[PDB]
Order: sequence, then C-alpha cells, then structure tokens
Amino acid sequence: PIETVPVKLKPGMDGPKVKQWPLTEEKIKALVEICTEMEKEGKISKIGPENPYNTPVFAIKKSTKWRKLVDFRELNKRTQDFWPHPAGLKKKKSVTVLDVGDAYFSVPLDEDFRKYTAFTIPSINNETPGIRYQYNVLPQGWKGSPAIFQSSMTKILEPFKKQNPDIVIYQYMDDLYVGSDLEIGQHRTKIEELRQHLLRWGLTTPYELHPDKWTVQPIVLPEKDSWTVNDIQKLVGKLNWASQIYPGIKVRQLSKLLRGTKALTEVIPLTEEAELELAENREILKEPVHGVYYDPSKDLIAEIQKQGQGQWTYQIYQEPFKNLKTGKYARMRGAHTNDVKQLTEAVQKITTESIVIWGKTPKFKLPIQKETWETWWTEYWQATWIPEWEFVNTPPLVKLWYQ
Amino acid sequence: PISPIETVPVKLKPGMDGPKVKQWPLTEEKIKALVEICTEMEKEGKISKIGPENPYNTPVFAIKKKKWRKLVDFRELNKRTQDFWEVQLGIPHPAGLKKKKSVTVLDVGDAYFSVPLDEDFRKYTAFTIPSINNETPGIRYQYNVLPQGWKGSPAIFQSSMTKILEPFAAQNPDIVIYQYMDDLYVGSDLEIGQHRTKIEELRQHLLRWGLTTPDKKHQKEPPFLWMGYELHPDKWTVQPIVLPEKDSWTVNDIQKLVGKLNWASQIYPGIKVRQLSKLLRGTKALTEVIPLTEEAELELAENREILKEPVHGVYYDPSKDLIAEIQKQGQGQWTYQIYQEPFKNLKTGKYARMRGAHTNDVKQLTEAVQKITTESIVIWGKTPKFKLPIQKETWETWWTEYWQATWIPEWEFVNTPPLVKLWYQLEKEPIVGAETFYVDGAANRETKLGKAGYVTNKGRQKVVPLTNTTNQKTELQAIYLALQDSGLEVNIVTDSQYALGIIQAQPDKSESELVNQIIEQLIKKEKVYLAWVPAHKGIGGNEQVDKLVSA
Ligand SMILES: C=CC(=O)N(C)CCOc1ccccc1Oc1cccc2cc(C#N)ccc12
Ligand SMILES: [Mg+2]
Ligand SMILES: [Mg+2]
Repeated sequence: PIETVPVKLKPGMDGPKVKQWPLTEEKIKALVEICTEMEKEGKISKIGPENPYNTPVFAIKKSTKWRKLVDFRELNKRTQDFWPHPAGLKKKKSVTVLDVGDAYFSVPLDEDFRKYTAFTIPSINNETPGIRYQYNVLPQGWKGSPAIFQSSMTKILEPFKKQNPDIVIYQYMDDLYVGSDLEIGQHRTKIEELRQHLLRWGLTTPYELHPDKWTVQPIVLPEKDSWTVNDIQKLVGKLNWASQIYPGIKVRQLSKLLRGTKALTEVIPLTEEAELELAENREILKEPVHGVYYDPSKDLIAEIQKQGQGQWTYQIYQEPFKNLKTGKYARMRGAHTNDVKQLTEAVQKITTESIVIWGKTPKFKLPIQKETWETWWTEYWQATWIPEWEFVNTPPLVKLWYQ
Repeated sequence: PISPIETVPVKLKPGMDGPKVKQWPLTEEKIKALVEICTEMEKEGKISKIGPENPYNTPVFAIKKKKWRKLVDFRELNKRTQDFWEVQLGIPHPAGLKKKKSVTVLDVGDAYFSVPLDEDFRKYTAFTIPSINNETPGIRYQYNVLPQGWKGSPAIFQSSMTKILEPFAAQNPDIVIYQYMDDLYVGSDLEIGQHRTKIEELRQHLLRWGLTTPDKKHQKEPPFLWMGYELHPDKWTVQPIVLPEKDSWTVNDIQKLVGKLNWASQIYPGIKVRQLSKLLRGTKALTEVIPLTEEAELELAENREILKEPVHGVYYDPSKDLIAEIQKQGQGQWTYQIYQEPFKNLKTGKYARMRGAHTNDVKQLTEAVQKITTESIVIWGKTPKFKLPIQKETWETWWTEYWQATWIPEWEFVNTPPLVKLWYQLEKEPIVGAETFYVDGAANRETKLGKAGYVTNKGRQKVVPLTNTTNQKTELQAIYLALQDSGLEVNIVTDSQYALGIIQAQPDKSESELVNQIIEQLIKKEKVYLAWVPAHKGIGGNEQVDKLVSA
C-alpha cells in the first residue's frame, strides 16, 4: 500500500467534464453521510476551484443502507490504457457473482491522476454550489482499478485455483464470476470456501446464474384450430420477415389460400399443400443460423421490445439481422413491477448475460423517453457498472414478430 | 483590504505562455487617471511596480461612463489560463426559498481585489501605463489580487468566500446564508433586535478577513430587485413585463418576445408561445422580417390580456405538502400550477412541445408530468403530488397498450373539463360483417403525381388522382379514402409500413392536415381495424389494389 502505479489518459485527451444530475434531498443527504466518512477514512479529499473535471454520482440501494454509485463511463472512455476471455464460463452448469470491489480502497491512486476523478454532491435549488471531492484511492467503477489490482487478485486466488483446477474464475470490473459444473450444494460450498479464503486474506465480500439454459429463442408460429384471412396474412407476414434470416421458408402454398378479395374475418381452411408448407417452415425455424460470428473489435447492440403483461423481448447483435443472442424476460407483477422497474431489471440481466458470454457490455437502444429514464433508473439499479445507452422509438411491426 | 486567505494555485494551459499584447497609446488625461488609480491601488498592495524582465503585457484603458475607473483587456490572458470549476451558472428560484423572519442583503465591496492572486501566476498579469508620447519608458505593474475580468476571479473568489464563511456558520447553525456573485443574502428567524447583532458579528468577521460591507444605514431594503424578480417579505413576483407594439417584426424582435413570455409564465398562469415560436422555425438572419400569422396575433393578444393583471408567488414551507395541477390550454398547449395551499402558488408553467409530427393527449400530459417532476426535484429536492384531469381508466389503458416504457406517479383524478380522454381506439381483432377495404396508393418520384385507390370484398373499386404528392402521402390518402367511403365499421388493409405506424400510434393531433382529416374520420367511425401485409407477395386483396393503382 505504498506503490502507486502511474496512470495516464490517452494521448491528446483531457478528463471528464460531465454535468451532475440533480438529486432528491433524500439522495443528497445519503451522499453527504457517505462522503463525510469517506473523507475521515481519507479515501477522498475536498478539491478547489482549480479542478475543472467532474463525473456524476448517484445514490442507490443494492436495505435502508444507502450506497454511492459513480458514473465513470466518460473517464473510462478516456483512460482506456491497458496492460483471452474465458470461453468456458458460459458453458458451466453454475456461475456465482461476487462483489470484491471494497478491495480497491486498500490501494492508493497515482497522485497526478486524482484530479480526473473529481465529483460534485449537488445542492437543492442551487442554494450552495456542490461539495467537490476527488478520489485518493482506487475508486470503484473505474476500469483502472481492476487492472491495477490484477496483481494482488491473481496472488490471492492462486491457493484456490490450485485446489480447484476445473473451476472457472473471470473478473469484470468489481465482480468475480465463479463457475462449476458441480452439483448446486457442492457449488455453493466451493463458493463459501473462496469467500472465506478471500475474507481471511482481508478482502471483504457481501446472485447465481445458470448459463447452461441460455438459448437463442427460435421463431414460433401459431397453432390455430380455425385460420382466417387475417391469421393467414399475419402468418404470411411473419414468415416473410423470417425469410431475411432463414433461407428455406416458402409462402406460395399459403398465400394461394388467399387468392381473391376476401373478407378479413372469413375462415380459410388450411389445404394440404398449405399445411405441409407451414409444417416444413416450422422445422426450418428449429435450426440456428449459418454464419453469424462474434467480432471482438465491434460493439454489441441490444434492442428491447415491450410486449405487455410484464414481457420484454431483447436481441443482441453487432450487425442488423445477425443476432448473436435473443431471449425474452418475464416479470411477476409483484404488486408493482412498473414499466421502468421491468426495463431496468431486464437491462441488467441482458448486461450480465452479455458479460458472461463475451466479457463486455452491450450498447442499449432503450424503448423509453430519455428524460423519464434519467429520472428513475437509479430507483431500481443494483449493479456496480453502467452500460452505454440511447433512446429509440420501437417499430410496432417487430414487437409482434419477436413475441 | 486584502485577505490573509491562502491562494489557489493556477497554471496556464499546457505548452502556453503569457500574453504579450502591446499597449495602445492613450490621452494624457487618461494616463493621469491611471497613474493616480495605480498609485492608490499600489498603496493598498493590490498591484506592484515590477522590473523590466517581465516579458508579458495586457492593454489597459481609462474611462468614466458619463468619477473615473480603470479597465483591462484580459482576452489574450484568459485564452491561455487553465480551466476552472464552472462558477454557479443557475441561480435559485424564489419559489424554493423558505420564508424567513428577517433577511439582510450584504454587498461585498471590491470583492475580487480583496483576494490574493497565486504568486507564480502574478507575472502574467503585467500591464503598462504609457508615458506621454513614448518619451520615457512607461510604468510596469502587476496584480497581487484577483484582477477584474480575469477568467479565474469568479471561481477563486467564490471559493475563498465559502471558506471565509465556514467558521462563522459553524458557530451559528441558526443563520441561513446564500452567496451569489459579489453578494450575500443572510436571513434568520431570531428577533429582529438580535438579528441585527448577528449581522453585525458577521460583518466584523468578514472585515477581519478583508471583506468590506454595507451598514444598517446602507443595507438594501425590500422589495428586492434581484435577477428580474421582486422579492417581497411575504411574496415574490417577476418584474413588470413590457411587450412592444410594432407593425413589423424581425427574427430578433420575436426572439426577445418569446423570451419575455417564457419569463412571465413562471408566475402568470396561461402564457402560450407555440404559434409565436412556430414563426421562429425559419431560423434565419435575425433582421429578416416575419409576417405574423393570425394564430400568432391571437396568441399575443391573449398574452397581453393575462399580463394586464398582477400576480405573485409564495415562498416554500417544508412542512406542507407539495402539489401540482395540470390543465389543457388548447391543441398541444398545457399549463400547470404548483402550490402547498389552495390559492397560493409557489409557481406556474407551461408545456407545448410536440416531439414529433403527431401526438395524442395522454402522451402529452405524461410528458408534462415529466417536466414538472424534473423541475420539482431541481427547486425543492422532492417530487409533488399530482392532481390530474384524467381518469385511471383512460391512463391505465393508454400506458398498458403503449409500446414505450412509462412511469406514472400516483395521482388523484380531479374533475375539471376539459378532461383528458382517448378520442378513439382501433380494434384489436378484425371486424365481422364489416367491409374489408384493400387500400393502396402511389406517386411518381419524378413527376410527383399520384393516385390512391381501393378494392373491397364487396366488389367496390375506386381511384382518386393526386397531384404533387409522395408515395408516403398517397399511402395515407388510400386510408383516408377507405374511411370516407365506408360504413361505421371498416377493416382496412395496407402494405405501407409508413402509414401503419402513424396510425397504430393513435394520434389526436398533427402537423399535416391529411392526418388531421383521418383523425376526424377515425372518431366518427365506431369500429376501425387496420391490418398489414407484405407488399408484392401476391396475397390477395393486396395484389388487386396494387395492379389497379399501377395501371
Ligand atoms: C423576507 C422575505 C423572504 O422570506 N425571502 C426574501 C426569502 C427568504 O430566504 C432567504 C433565506 C436566507 C437568506 C436570504 C433569503 O432571501 C433571499 C434568498 C435568495 C436571494 C435573495 C436575494 C436578495 C437580493 N437582492 C435578497 C434576499 C434573498
Ligand atoms: Mg458530479
Ligand atoms: Mg404498393
């Protein structure tokens, strides 16, 4: 705890100057309590007007115990300095996620770089200017910290990996991803060991996944007793969409059944060639696509569709129509599960799944008004990271195709 | 006086050196004013004569807007000094103040000159008083305190001020102090007698740190003319708004005009500016003359009516509820009030953004609550209770069927027409016993001429010719047609993704008059169901209007 790794911003790059979002009096108070002690433990110091930098701070909950979350998105883009993501983690039968970010505050931060970590606790109604601090130790949320601490982390895990050669351990930011093909009870026991072996080496720690189920939802066609012009048009319309992706789908026999100028409500019976063309199109949709490959140099994008009744569909891709993963999340109302609650839970699940599988975060196209998000996303946010996002206007002809 | 306060370190932007602007020569009169002002300023330590090895300079000037005053041009220096934490941009809103028993305004005299300048940064402030006709060398000086008009002065001064205050507000948690620029606003609920004592204490405490201040004889009195406001002891209001009367209006005149209207709407319920702003959609040179529209004339006339009355707002009481009401004020226009007691408003405001070509009323009301929520957080650090003219039925149905995620504060319905209603609802299932129109449309992307037609399951087929339209505009006309020529219940079927999305959105107001017409139709209809099929797939019903409109 005396060695200070030197940290430098990418060439010709100044530090963050991100505006601070106003907060409720309840949230400001929680931030002043949190920062008053963090000043006592000497992890942050007050800064003077000769520091122009600024990064936003938010108060979250992760039980009456407020926490503080920092948006280092901008400084992470700007530090970006650096020293084979485990392909087997996604395959493991179990995976548990551990918060090991308190560990960072052991470690001092390069003196010259502290100015860039500046943050403001804002006041109400611009009565006072903010309270301005900057960080003395490695802050949670900065990509720098897991990289600096990498050394100590390998050191502390060498005992445990040697014992357990088949267990996969991957780190992303403040989190350790621990996977066994073990039985569950065994798995949680091996997790407790590593927890204890971490604590007793002085690394405090306070969510278990199962990537052995995650599967790209295949396209699903309705089963109806009596079809109608509408239901055939829907069915031909969807199968038409699916045909930019899967090559084998045909509609000649199915649209043949609509030759005419028919009432929509009219009942059309599924003739054989039509039924046998739809049955074959059900077996083409069972197979997965041909040539879709993860490019590590390119961003991952995630789109989300509100489906009503607590359902949300999502696609992750890097090139339009070339989906890497797809899926659907279902909430349980829980006497609330508001739209924003569900979108926020959903976004975190997609990001974890994305971390597991490729070890980075997707860029989110979010179906919501920007100002609404910027107001309420912290009332349900638990993760210590924050993915990039933008706000879209979802087409209404893709809500139903992904349904 | 100057301050025993510690200095803030300053640096130039890396790889930059100090200004070396040459001094313009001046009039012997102006030289005399500076020489006296500079010896006085020297006698107080604000500046110091320097040797000949300071390469830097910045011009200086003397003038007296018809007492003399010295002004310096720090443009080149300000270009080179580092960036600082942005001094307070936004001021507080009078509606966010808690009523106080006694309140004193203290102006800091010579604020910036009372604070020392960082030592190693002094060399870059050098200036020069010219000798008469360059006969002998002029006199070099440099600053020892915050120069007026330098880039660091506001943030460094404010910083100093805050620390200077700290010890005093540690021994007086009962006294509330705002600092804004060179001013301090101090209030208390102590007895106006002792309150005058604590004001006397603080003045002395500031004098001990170098901050001269006013006396009980010279402290400003209410009402307070502060930042376009009037602050009365029990109430606040804007300063009087005066809107020009002109026969012609330029872009500049209209900008200044919506400004003043925007201003007044924070306390005058009902201001509207939408048609006036629509004029500034031209966004051209500020001198161009804009012929006012009839809608613009009526809006400004109605604004003058409201500004005829006087209004006031009230201060904030943390122990009373916070409540917001919203009213429709006309197509696209809304107005709101925020109050803790029924007739005494903290403030008012308006919302009218369309955010796209087409909208509906529920979407706009929700966007209004959004705007109120953000403003409530900024001003009072909390969100209010909403009283709204919309029933659960209406809103619940809307946000459930809405594809976008949306947050609905708990509200109580208040009945006060115009209530907010869903003027209509497309069908979720096709309609039995209703004629199934197959619409289409088209235009030549070169001649711009076009046709919209339909063919129905009952054998009917039409085609209407269209001039100077676009494949999109015809696609909407096809639907318009099928609504005109239909019974109270119509199944429409289209191949136009464009037109589908515009309709499923269920707008009740629009920019294009076509979409306004379609809405007029949709309302009259009883059941309308709309369906989509991939174009040029030979579906049937769709192949036939395509062939038709093509021939
Ligand atoms: C008696 C009137 C009243 O109740 N006011 C003005 C609001 C009280 O709120 C203050 C609390 C502490 C210190 C000053 C207060 O009052 C002001 C607040 C903000 C800006 C002010 C600006 C001026 C001027 N000029 C005067 C008073 C101000
Ligand atoms: Mg901040
Ligand atoms: Mg067509």
